[PDB]
Amino acid sequence: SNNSVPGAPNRVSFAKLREPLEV
Amino acid sequence: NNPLSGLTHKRRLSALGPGGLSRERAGLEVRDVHPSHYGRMCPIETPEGPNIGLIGSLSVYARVNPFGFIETPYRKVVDGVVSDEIVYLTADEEDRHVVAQANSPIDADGRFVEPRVLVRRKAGEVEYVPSSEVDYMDVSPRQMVSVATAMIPFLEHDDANRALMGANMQRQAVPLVRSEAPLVGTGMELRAAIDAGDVVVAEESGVIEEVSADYITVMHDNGTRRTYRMRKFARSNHGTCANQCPIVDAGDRVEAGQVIADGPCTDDGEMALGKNLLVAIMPWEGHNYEDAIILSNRLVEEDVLTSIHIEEHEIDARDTKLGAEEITRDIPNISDEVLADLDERGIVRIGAEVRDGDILVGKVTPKGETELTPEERLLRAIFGEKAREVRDTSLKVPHGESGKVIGIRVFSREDEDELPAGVNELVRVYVAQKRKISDGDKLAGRHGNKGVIGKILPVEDMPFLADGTPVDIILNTHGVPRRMNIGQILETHLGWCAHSGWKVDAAKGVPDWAARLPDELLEAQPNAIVSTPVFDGAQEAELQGLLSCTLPNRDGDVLVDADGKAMLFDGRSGEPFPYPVTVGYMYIMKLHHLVDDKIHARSTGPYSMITQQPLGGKAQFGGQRFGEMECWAMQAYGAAYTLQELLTIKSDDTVGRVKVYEAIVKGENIPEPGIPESFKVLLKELQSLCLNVEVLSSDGAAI
Amino acid sequence: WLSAASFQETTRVLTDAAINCRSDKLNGLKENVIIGKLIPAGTGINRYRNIAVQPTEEARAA
Amino acid sequence: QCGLPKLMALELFKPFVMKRLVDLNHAQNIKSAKRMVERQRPQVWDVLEEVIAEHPVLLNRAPTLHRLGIQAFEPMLVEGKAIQLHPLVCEAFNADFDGDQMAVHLPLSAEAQAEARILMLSSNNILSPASGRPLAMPRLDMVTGLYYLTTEVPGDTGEYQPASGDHPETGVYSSPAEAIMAADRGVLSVRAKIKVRLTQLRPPVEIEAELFGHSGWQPGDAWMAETTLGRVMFNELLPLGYPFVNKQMHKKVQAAIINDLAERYPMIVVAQTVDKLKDAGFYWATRSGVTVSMADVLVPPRKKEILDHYEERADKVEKQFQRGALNHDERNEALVEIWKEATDEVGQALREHYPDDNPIITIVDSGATGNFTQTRTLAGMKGLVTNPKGEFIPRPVKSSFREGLTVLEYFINTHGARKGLADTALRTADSGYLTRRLVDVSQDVIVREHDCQTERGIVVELAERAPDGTLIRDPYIETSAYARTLGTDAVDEAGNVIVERGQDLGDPEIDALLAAGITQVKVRSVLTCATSTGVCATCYGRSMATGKLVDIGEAVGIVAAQSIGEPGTQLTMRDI
Amino acid sequence: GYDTPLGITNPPIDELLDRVSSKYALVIYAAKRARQINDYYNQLGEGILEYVGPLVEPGLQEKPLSIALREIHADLLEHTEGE
Amino acid sequence: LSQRPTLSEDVLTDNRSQFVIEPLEPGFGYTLGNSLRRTLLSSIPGAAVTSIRIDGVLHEFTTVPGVKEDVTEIILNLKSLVVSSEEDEPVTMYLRKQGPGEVTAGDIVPPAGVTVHNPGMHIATLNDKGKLEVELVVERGRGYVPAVQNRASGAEIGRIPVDSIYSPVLKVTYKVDATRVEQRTDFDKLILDVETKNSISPRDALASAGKTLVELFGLARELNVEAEGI
Amino acid sequence: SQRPTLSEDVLTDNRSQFVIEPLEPGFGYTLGNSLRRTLLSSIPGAAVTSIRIDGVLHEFTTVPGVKEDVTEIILNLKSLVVSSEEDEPVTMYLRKQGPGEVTAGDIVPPAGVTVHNPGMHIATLNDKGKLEVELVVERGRGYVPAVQNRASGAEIGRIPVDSIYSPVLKVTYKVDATRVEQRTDFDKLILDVETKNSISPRDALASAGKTLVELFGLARELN
Ligand SMILES: [Mg+2]
Ligand SMILES: [Zn+2]
Repeated sequence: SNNSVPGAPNRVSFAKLREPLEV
Repeated sequence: NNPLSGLTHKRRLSALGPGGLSRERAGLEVRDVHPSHYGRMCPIETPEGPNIGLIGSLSVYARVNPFGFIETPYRKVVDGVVSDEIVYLTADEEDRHVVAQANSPIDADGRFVEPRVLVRRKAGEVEYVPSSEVDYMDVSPRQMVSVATAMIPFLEHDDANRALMGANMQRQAVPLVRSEAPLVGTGMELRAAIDAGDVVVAEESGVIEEVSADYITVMHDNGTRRTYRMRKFARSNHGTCANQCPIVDAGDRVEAGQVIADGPCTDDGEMALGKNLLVAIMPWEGHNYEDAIILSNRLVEEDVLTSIHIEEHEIDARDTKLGAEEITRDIPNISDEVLADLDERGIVRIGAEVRDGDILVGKVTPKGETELTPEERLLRAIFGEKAREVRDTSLKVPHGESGKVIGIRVFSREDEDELPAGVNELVRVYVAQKRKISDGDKLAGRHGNKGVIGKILPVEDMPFLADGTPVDIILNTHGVPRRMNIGQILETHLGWCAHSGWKVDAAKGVPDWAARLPDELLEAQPNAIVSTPVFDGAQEAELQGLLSCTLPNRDGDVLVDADGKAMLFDGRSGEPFPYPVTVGYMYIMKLHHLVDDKIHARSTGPYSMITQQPLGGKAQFGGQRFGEMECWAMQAYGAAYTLQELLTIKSDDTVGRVKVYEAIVKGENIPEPGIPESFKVLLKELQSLCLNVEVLSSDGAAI
Repeated sequence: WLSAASFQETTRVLTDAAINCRSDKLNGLKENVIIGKLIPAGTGINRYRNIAVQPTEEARAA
Repeated sequence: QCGLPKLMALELFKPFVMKRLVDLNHAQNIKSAKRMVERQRPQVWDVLEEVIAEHPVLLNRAPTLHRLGIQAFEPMLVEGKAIQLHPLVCEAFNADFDGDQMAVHLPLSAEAQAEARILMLSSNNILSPASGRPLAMPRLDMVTGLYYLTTEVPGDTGEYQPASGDHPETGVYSSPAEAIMAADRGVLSVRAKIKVRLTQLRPPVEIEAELFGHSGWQPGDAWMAETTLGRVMFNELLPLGYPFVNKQMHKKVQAAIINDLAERYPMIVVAQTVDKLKDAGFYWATRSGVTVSMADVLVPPRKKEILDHYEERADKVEKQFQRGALNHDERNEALVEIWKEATDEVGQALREHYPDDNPIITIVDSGATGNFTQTRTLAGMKGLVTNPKGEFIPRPVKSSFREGLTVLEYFINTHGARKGLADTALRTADSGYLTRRLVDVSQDVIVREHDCQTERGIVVELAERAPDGTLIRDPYIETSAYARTLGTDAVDEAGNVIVERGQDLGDPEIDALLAAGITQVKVRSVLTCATSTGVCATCYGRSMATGKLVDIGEAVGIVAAQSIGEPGTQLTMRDI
Repeated sequence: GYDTPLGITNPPIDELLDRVSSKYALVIYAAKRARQINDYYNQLGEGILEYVGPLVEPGLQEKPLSIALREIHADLLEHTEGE
Repeated sequence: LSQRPTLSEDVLTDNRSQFVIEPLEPGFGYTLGNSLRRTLLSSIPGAAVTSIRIDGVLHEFTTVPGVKEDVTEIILNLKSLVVSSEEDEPVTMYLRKQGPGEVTAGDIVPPAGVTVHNPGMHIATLNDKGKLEVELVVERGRGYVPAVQNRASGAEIGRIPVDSIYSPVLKVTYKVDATRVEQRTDFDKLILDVETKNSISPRDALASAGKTLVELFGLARELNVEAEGI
Repeated sequence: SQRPTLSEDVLTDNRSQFVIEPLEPGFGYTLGNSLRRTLLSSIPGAAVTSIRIDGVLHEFTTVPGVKEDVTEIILNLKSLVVSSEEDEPVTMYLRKQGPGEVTAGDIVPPAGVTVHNPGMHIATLNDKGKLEVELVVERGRGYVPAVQNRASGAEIGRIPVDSIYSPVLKVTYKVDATRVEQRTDFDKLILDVETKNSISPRDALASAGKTLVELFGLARELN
C-alpha cells in the first residue's frame, strides 16, 4: 500500500510522478 | 462551517491587525502576487471582497522556521542526478540558486533525461538552462497551492477567477445528514480530513471492545482500555451541526493512527463536502436561464441534500433596583393552551416543536411602580384582574424558525456556577430543525459555478436516460464557455467513467493512448473512486480513451458515446431531444446562503427613541434601508409622491406614521403628504442661532 | 442658500445669507428635499398637483 | 407580473389584511385580528389573496445606477422563500441568478399607488432612457433559440426540390398548418428551404408592391413565400400586419425589429410581442442542441506548425540580445511584437478550422453571449498575460485552457486575473463618485415651459459627401441628430423644403433629408435654450424612454447624469 | 390591434394617455378620482354626498384606483389642468 | 385518494374553438395535453385528394395550356378541397369546365358517398376558348400522409402524387397553467386550442379523439381490477 | 387497415416489458410517455408515517446500547417496503433485546400488513441495549412531507417521518417504427416497468390504466 494511512480506502490515481516527501 | 473551513482558518496569513500596515495604507503593490510567494503563500486563494491580497493562505509544504520566515522544501541535484535529501529554503536564500520544476523527465538513477531544463532564476525569471547549472528541484508539481485549492480536480484547466471562487466557496459548504466522498477527487482529502481534527483517530493498536452510538471502547494489546466519546449534535459556532459516527465494526483490529469515527462532512475518513449527482448540460425551457439551477424532486424525497441546523437562544434573570426578576411558569394574561409547553420550571420541555412567537422561557420583570390608571381601575375592576408588580418579558421564538427543543441549559447561584456580575440565572435553549433543499438555496460545484435553485421539477419531468434514470440537476450551457473554466466538463466526463467502471482493450495489447496509464487503472469496477491530483491528473487523450471502455449497463446497452453525449427523453413531451446532451456525474455542495436566513419583511415594528427611524437588524425584523441612488432613480422618474412618501411617513414623522397606520386600519384614504414635522425642527434650530427665518407666500406676506 | 448650506461651510454660507436677508426660491431638487416639501418635477409641479376632476354633466345617473 | 413569497407578502401587507379581516368579521375586533395574523391561521390566506389582487410593488436591486433600476410589478403569490423575477428585466436590473438579493417596497397612498402603476410599471419602460434602444428584449438563451429557429440549413430534410422530367416536385405546402403536420410526422425539418403559401402574414415590402399592385394587402390573401418553416413560425409572434422578415435572427436583427416595433405601435403591442418572443425563444433553445462536451472544443490542426516558426523567430531575437545589438528594453519590444503576432495567427487558424455547426462557435456567434477571444483562449493559446504593473511579460502562455497550463504558466497567469478583480472592484465605486458629481451639478435642469421660441441652434453635419461621388452617411447620426427637433426649416438646393421648422427628426425623415442631398441641418438643443430655469421641451427634443416629446415637468438633468455615469463600470484603458 | 390585456395592464396605457395631456397628468388625474371613490364609500352611510359614486360598473373586490382608471377610459370624467 | 371532477369550457369562433380543462391533478397537464393533441391530429378518420390527372400535361414543369395558375398552385388548391366519403375503395371523380372565368369547388359533380363541404372554393382561373378536364382520386385515411410516401406505385404516364390531409383537424396547440384550487395551488389547468376543417366541428372532434383515447388506455385497465375513485 | 390495439406481456420476476401495437405513426412516444408519467406519480401504496422509539423524545439523540443514532435508524426505515390492505392507520411492533443485528423482518405486523424485503438492515445492537419501536402505516400516493404529523398535535414521544408511497421504481420505453412507402406504416411501442416488490408490473399498469380511463371519461363527453 503506497498510502501512509493505516486503513484508508484506496483511490486509483492518475499520478504520473512519485512523490518524494509526504505532506 | 465544516472540517475544511476550520483547517483553512488556522493556516491563514493575515496582513491586517495591531502592529501592521493599515487597509487604506497598503498600496496596490502590497496586495498583488509576488514571484517569491511561489511555494509559500498560495497565489490563487484569497478573499474576494475588499480584503483581496491582504489575506493569503500557507502553502501545502511550507513551514515556518524559528526567526519567522516561511521555508519550502526542495531536493538537491548535485550534478544532474536527483538526491533523496531535502533542504528547506527561505525566500531570500532561494533567490541565490537555480530551481527546476517537478515535471523534468527523470531516469531511474535520477539522471536528467533532456539536455535543457526549464528553471526559475533570481526573481520572476524563467529560462532554459543546460543540465549542469541545476541546483535544486521542486518536491511536487502541486507545491505552489494551498490546502483548499488542492481539492479541485482539473485545477490547471480552470481560470484563476473561477478557481478562486471554487477554493473560496468550498469553505462555506453545509455538512449534510449523510456524507459520500466524491467519485473524482484529489489525493488531498484523506490527508486534509485526518489533519483538520474532526475525525476521531485511534491512538494505539488493538481490538474493538464494544461500539455504541455514544462511545467506542478499544482494547490495547498492552491490556489497558481507551474509551472515546463522540459528541452528538453539537451546535458548532456557525449554526451548523457537528456529529461523530463510529465507523468501525465491533470486534475488529484497529491500527494505531487509524480513523474510527466520522465527523461532520467526512466519509470513511475523507473530506466530503457534497454529493454525487447525475447532471446534464443544456438549457431547459428557461428555468435555469442566467445561472439558476433545475433540481430533480428525487433529492427532496430521498433526503439527499437535507441538513440539520441547530439554533440557540439565551435569556437570563438579572437584578434591577425595583426588584429581582424571576423565570416562572405562570404569566399574566396568557391562556392555558399557550403555556402548555412550559413545565413548572418555566422552560419548555425537550422535544416540543415550536412555531415562532412561542414562549421558550417565561420571565417577568418587576414592573416600574407607577400609579394604577383609573380607566384601568374600571377596566380591571369589571373583571377583577390586577396588573401585578410585574410586567412580562418572556423569551420568544423569532419569526422564521421552527424545529424541536433538543436541550436546555441553566446556570444558578446555588449550583456554584460562575455567573456574570449582577445576574442570578442564565438560561439557554437549543432548537434544531432539519432543512430540505428548495427554491432559493445556493448550490455550487467545485470550480466556482455558484447558483440558486430556481425550480424543483417532479420526478417524472426530468429529461431521462435511455434506461429510465432521470437526471438530478440540469446545469445550463451558457455559463461554461463564458466563465472560461472547463474543468467542470472534464469532471463530468471522468465522473461518468467512475460511475460505470471501465475495462480497456488489453487482450490485443495495450493501446497507445494508455501507455503511461498506471496498471491499477487498466480496469475499474462500477462506482470506483479515482483520484486525479492537481497539475498531475488524467490527461486529455487518457480521458477520451476512458470514455470508449465504459462498462455496458445492467440491461446490456451502452449509454454515452465516444464524445460523452447521451440521448435524453423529454419528461413532459415524451419525444427524444433532437441531439445528444452531455450527461455525467458531478460533485455538488450545499452552501450556507439559505432562504430561511436571508428573508425579512416588516410592515411596522419597533423604532429607536433617539434617531426616531425603524430599528435595524435581521434579528428584530428591522426595516430595510433606502439609500440615495434610489432617490435619484425616483427623481429621474418624476415620481414626486412616492419619494415624498418614503422620506416622511415611512421613516421619520411620528405623527405621519400614526395617521397612515390609523387610516389604513380604518379603511379611509391615506392623507395626502404635506410638510414633515422635521421642518419645524429645522426652523427651531435656526431660530436657536439668532437667525430669523420666515416663510413667504405667493403675495409676499409671512405665515 | 438652502442648497449651499448642505455642501460645506454651513456657518459661513449662512452668515452671508443672513446679512443679505436673501430669499431663495425652491426651484431645484436638492433644496426641496432638505425642507421635506414635494419636489418640483414630474408630479410635483403646480400645473399638475392642482387639478380638479368632475364626472361629466352628460353622465346622468340611474 | 412578479413572484412574491406568500410568507413575505403576508407580513408586508399586514394592516390591510387586518382591515379586510375585521371587515369579513372573522375577528371580533381589529386588535384581536392583528393577533390572528401573528399566528398565520388558515383563514388569513384567503383574505391576503383579495388584499394584493390589484396592488403594485416596487422591486429594487442595489447599487441603483440608472432609473430603470427600480421598477414596479403587479405581485402574484408563490410558495417558497424566493422572489421570482421575469427573465427580460435582468438586462435592466443587471441581475444574474446566483445569490443576488432584491428589495421590496410597497407604495401606500393613492398618489403613490397611481404613479407606481403608471410611471414605472415594467411594461412601460421597454426602451432605455440613455439611448433609444430596448433593454427588455430577448437576451441570453432566447437569442440562441430564435437564432436556431431561423437558420436555413441547405440540403436538410424535406427541403424543396425542383422536378425535371417525370419525377414530381416535392417540398411545396399549401398552408402553415400543413407544413406543421408534415414536420410532426417527420418528413420535414423545422428549418429547410420550403415554398409555403401564406395567408395570415403580410408579404414583404418589395414583393407586396408587384404581387398586389400597390393596391394594398389584406388578411385573407395568398402569396407564395419561399422561406423555411421556422421563419414562418417566428413571424407568428410579432404583431399582426407587420411585414414579413426573412433572414437569420442575429441579435442585431432582433434589436432592429424591436425598435421598429417600439416607434410604430402602441406600448401594449411591444410589451406583448416581446413576451411571445421570450417564450418561443426559451422553447427553441432547448430543442436547439447547444451543449459543451470535451469533444466540442477543438484544438487547431496546425498549432504545432505555427509555434515552431514563431518560437524560433523569438529565438533569433534572443541571439541578438546575446550579441548586444538590442538593448534589454528593445528586446522586450521585439518579443511582445512576436508573440502578439503569433497569438493572432493561432487565433485565425482556429477560426478557419471550426465547423459552423459547432456549439462553441454558435453560442457566441449569434451574439447570444461570449466573445470570440474567450473561445480562442479556450481552444488555442492564452497569449501574453500581463504583470502586476499592467506591462506585458515577454514570456507567452502557450497552452490552451482545454490543454492545461504548466505550474509555471499558471503561476505567471495568476497576476492578471487577481489585479482584474481588485481593479474592477475599484472601477465600480469610482464611477459611482462620477455619478454623484454629475447629479449635483445639474440638479436644477427641469423642463419648465413648452417652447421658448428662440432661433439659435447647433449645426449638425448629417452626412459627409464623398469627394468622388454622391454622399456617405456619417457613422454616428443615431447619436448626433435623431431626437433633435429641427431648429430651422430645411431648405434644399431646389426652392422646396424637405423638412419644415419644428418637426422632430426620425429615420423616415433622416432618409428623406439624405436622399434630397442636404448634408447639414441646424437643430434646436439644450446648449442654446433661453429659459430662466432649466430647459424648454421643444428644444430638448423627443425623450428617449417614451419616443415622443419630453413631458413638461420631467427632470432631464438627473436622467442625463444617470445616463453618463452608469456605463462607467465598463470603461477600461487598454502617454495620455 | 393587440391581445386582450390582463391584470394591472388593462386598460391599455396608450388609450389612457390619449385622454390626458401629459404622462404625469394622468397620475394626479387618476389618484384624485380614486380618492373620491374611496370617500364615497364612507360618505354614503351618513353625511353630505357631494362626491359621485363609481360611474362604470364596479366588479367585485375591485380597488378604487382600478375603478378610476376604468372610467377615465370610458370618457366619463373631465379634468381641469393645473394653474 | 379521492379526486374532484374536472369540467371543460368552450369558447367559439367560426371553425376554431378554445377548450379549457380545469382543475387537474398536479402534473397531469402535459400527461393529457400532448397525447390529446396527437390524437386530435393523428387519429380521427377522414378523406382527402390523393392523386390528380390533368389532360394536356406531358410532363410536370409545364403549365396546363389556358389556365392562370400553375400545376403547383392547382395542386395546392385541390389539396385544400374538403371532402367526405363513406367507402374504402379509392373513388374517382371528374371535373370539367370551359369558356372564360373561374372554376370553383362546387363545380365537381361527385358520385354517391362523396360530399364537397365548401363549394365556394377557388381552383383555377380559365382564359377564353379552352376546356379543362381533371380527374381526382379520393381515399379514406388518418393523419398526414405525404405524397412521396405514396410516390408512384407501378408505372403511369400522367399520374401526379399529392400530399394527403386525412384529417378533420388542422391545427391543435395547448398550454398548461397553474390554478389555485385550494391553499396548495399546485393544481393544473390545461388550455387546448383546436381548429378544424369545414366538414367536422371542434366540439365534436374533441369527443372523437377522447373516445379513441379511452379505447386505447382501456387495455391497461383490462389487465386487472384496481380502483381509482372520483 | 384498422385493427384494435392490444398489448403483449414479457415476463421477468420484478420488472416486465409490454408491447403495444399497432399504432398511428408518430403516436408511440406520446402514448408511452403518458403511461410512464402516470406510473411514476399515481399508484396507491403504503409507507410508514410516524415511528415511536421507546426511551427517545425526538430525532436528534441516541439510545443506550445501539450503534447508530435515531436519525440513522429513520434513514434505514425509509427503505422499508410495506404493503397494507386495511384503509386506516395500522400499528406494527419491533422488539429485540441483547446482542445482534436487527433486520427488517423482525417487525410483528398486524393481520393484513406484509413486509416484502424481510432481510433489510435496520440497526446493530450491542449487548447493553434493547430496541423497542412501534410504527404507524397509512396508505397514500405520491410523496408526503413529514410535517403533516406536527399540525395534528400528538404527544411528545411521537416523531413524524417522511413518506414515499410510490411502488414503481423505473419505467422506460422504446418505439420501433416502420417507415416503408406502402400502407403498412405503423408504430410499435414497447414499455418497461419495474416495481418495488410491493405490487407486480401488470398490476401497477392496471392501476394507471384505471386512472386514465377516469380522467378521459369526463373529457370525451359531447360538448
Ligand atoms: Mg450575482
Ligand atoms: Zn428653448
